[PDB]
This record gives sequence, structure tokens and C-alpha cells, in this order.
Amino acid sequence: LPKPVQDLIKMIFPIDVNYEKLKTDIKVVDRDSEEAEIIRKYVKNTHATTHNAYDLEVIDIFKIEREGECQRYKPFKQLHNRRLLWHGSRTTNFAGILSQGLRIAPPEAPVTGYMFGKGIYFADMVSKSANYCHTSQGDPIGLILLGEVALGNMYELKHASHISKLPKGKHSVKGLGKTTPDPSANISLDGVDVPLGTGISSGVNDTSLLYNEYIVYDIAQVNLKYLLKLKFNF
Ligand SMILES: Cc1cc(N)c(NC(=O)c2cccc(-c3nc4c(C(N)=O)cccc4[nH]3)c2)cc1C
Ligand SMILES: OC[C@H]1O[C@@](CO)(O[C@H]2O[C@H](CO)[C@@H](O)[C@H](O)[C@H]2O)[C@@H](O)[C@@H]1O
Repeated sequence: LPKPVQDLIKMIFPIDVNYEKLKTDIKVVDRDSEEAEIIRKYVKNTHATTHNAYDLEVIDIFKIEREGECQRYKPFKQLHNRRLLWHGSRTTNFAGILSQGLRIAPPEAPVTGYMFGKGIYFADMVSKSANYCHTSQGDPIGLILLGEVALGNMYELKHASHISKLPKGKHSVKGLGKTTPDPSANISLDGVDVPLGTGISSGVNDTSLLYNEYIVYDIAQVNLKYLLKLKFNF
């Protein structure tokens, strides 16, 4: 395996045995390629200003295909409003995330900590998701996912709801932030919208959220595309 992939396997845990454990094809993305430049732009432009504790710096970019995930995502790949969005988590979770995919809290679990109910959460501001890696100066390396999310018809909300059931015809929730990546800069990679614009005012002022959130309540609406290794500089 390429050295970057070996260092990734060591981060989240011999090597080839654990790699097969992940049930995931992992490939290194060329630094000089356009995938990489699009991703680095996304990172650079969507760093919120209230998250000035750290600067982000991309170390490695991996293209990942989880086993079965594309065959499971099928019914939503034609779904309009597909979007490439961040998801952060503690390094410890990633072994599981890759082997089993992003999951939903169990049906009988408290909803009080879930601003928009028990679903799978995403941001379009890199720092908003990077906050959920919970890295520090003692461990300034973390992992963020980029997922293709089949948002469909969004239920746009300004305030928490704490339930997991959508109205009919809705497929996702968008928590509306006061700040959103400039839509005039969105680009379409492989049919999927990448909101890599610099943050500008959304025009919403009646809202609880500084930045957007995107929630889906079916694990088949997610197709993990990339995994970034980030250095946090505090
Ligand atoms: C060890 C461990 C334990 C637990 N319980 C969790 N989960 C939560 O604390 C939790 C619960 C509810 C919502 C969200 C949440 N995530 C995001 C993200 C993201 N992720 O980029 C992006 C935008 C909005 C978000 N809202 C997170 C995570 C980890 C690593
Ligand atoms: O579509 C998958 C997922 O969407 C949910 C809500 O998240 O329901 C939506 O999609 C259904 C299938 O098209 C629609 O019938 C429904 O009207 C719509 O809200 C879930 O039911 C489902 O797991």
C-alpha cells in the first residue's frame, strides 16, 4: 500500500489486515490534480470566521469507495440537489465509519442533543465539521469526510426541531445559517454541487444558526467520496 495509506491505517488503529478490515477501497489523490485543487479550494474558502482557533492545512486526500455503498445509494443518484458536504468525527470513530458507513442513532435514544433529530449531519463550512474532530495542540491531526448527499427537496428550518420525521415530499433538512458559501461560486463535479464559494451573508436573519447544516434521515442518501487528513495549526 502507498505510504500515505499506510500512515492513515496506522492513524486509525498488521497494516494490510486492518485495511481489509475497513472493507473500503482507498486511493491517494494526486496533489497536482484537479480533484485535489477543487478540494483544497473548498477547504480554504469555507473556513468560518468564528472558528479562528486554528488554521486548516490539507496533508493528504484519499478517494474512498465503501463496499456496497454505491449500490445502496442508487435510488438517490438521479435525485436532484445532490451536494458534496463535510462531515467531521473523532479519529477513533473512523475505523467504524469506513467499515459500516455513517449511521443513525438507535430508534430508542434521547433526541435532546440532536438539534434536528436523529439523522446524519453535514456542513458546507469546513471548520464547522472540523470542530467535530476534536483535535488539539497535543494531537493536531484529524480526519474529515466529503460525502455526496442526496438532499432532494429540503425542509428549510431556522430553529431546532428535535424530531426525525419529515413532511411528505421532503428528503432532508437544511438548517439555515446566517452565512453560506457564495452560490455564484458553486461548481458541479461529476453532477454533484460543490459549494466552495467564500462565505457571504445568506440574507437570513430570523435564524438560530451561524452556518448551514444538512441532515438526512436515511443512510442510503450518503455516498462517501473523499477522506482528508488535516493538520490543525492553533
Ligand atoms: C465520539 C463521538 C460521539 C458522538 N456522540 C458524536 N456525535 C455528536 O456529538 C453529535 C450529535 C448530534 C449532532 C452532531 C453534528 N455533527 C455535525 C457535523 C459534522 N459531524 O461534521 C456537521 C454539522 C452539524 C453537525 N451536528 C454531532 C460524535 C463523536 C465523534
Ligand atoms: O427517501 C428516503 C427517506 O426519505 C424519507 C424522509 O427522510 O421520506 C421521503 O422519501 C420517501 C421516498 O420517496 C417519500 O415517500 C416521503 O414522502 C419523503 O418524505 C424517509 O421516509 C426515507 O427513509
